Amino acid sequence: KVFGRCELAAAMKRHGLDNYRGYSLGNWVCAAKFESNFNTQATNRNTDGSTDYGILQINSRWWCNDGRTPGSRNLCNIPCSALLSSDITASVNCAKKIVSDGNGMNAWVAWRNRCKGTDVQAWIRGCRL
Ligand SMILES: [Cl-]
Ligand SMILES: [Cl-]
Ligand SMILES: [Cl-]
Ligand SMILES: [Cl-]
Ligand code: NA
Ligand code: NA
Ligand code: NA
Ligand code: NA
Ligand code: NA
Ligand code: NA
Ligand code: NA
Ligand code: NA
Repeated sequence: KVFGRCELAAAMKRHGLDNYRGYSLGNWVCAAKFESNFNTQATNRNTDGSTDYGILQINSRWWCNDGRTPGSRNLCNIPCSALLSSDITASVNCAKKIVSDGNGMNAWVAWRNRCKGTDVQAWIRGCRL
């Protein structure tokens, strides 16, 4: 599923991401934008052999099981395929664990490089939330 901007903001809010660990909803939408362009089916292979899955490009090195990432963990206790669903629940629940891991949203390199310090509120501007 490719979400609309305000559509995703609404879903993220409904699943409790809005201000989760102090990160406003706009931070989350911005991260999703640059990670997956709002496409739940987005996958990308990493140089180390791990793969990133879903709207927030969650990495199989730590967070999910895909059966093909040697020496990895599955800290979210989910198959990486769950992160590709039209229903964002699994992505949100996993992202809450990731953002709690110590480095906050810096876990998402793209958030650091493209969202951090910017006017993230622009990402939810105009949305009925
Ligand atoms: Cl957009
Ligand atoms: Cl915001
Ligand atoms: Cl594996
Ligand atoms: Cl933080
Ligand atoms: Na699509
Ligand atoms: Na914070
Ligand atoms: Na993609
Ligand atoms: Na894909
Ligand atoms: Na992989
Ligand atoms: Na994801
Ligand atoms: Na997803
Ligand atoms: Na695994």
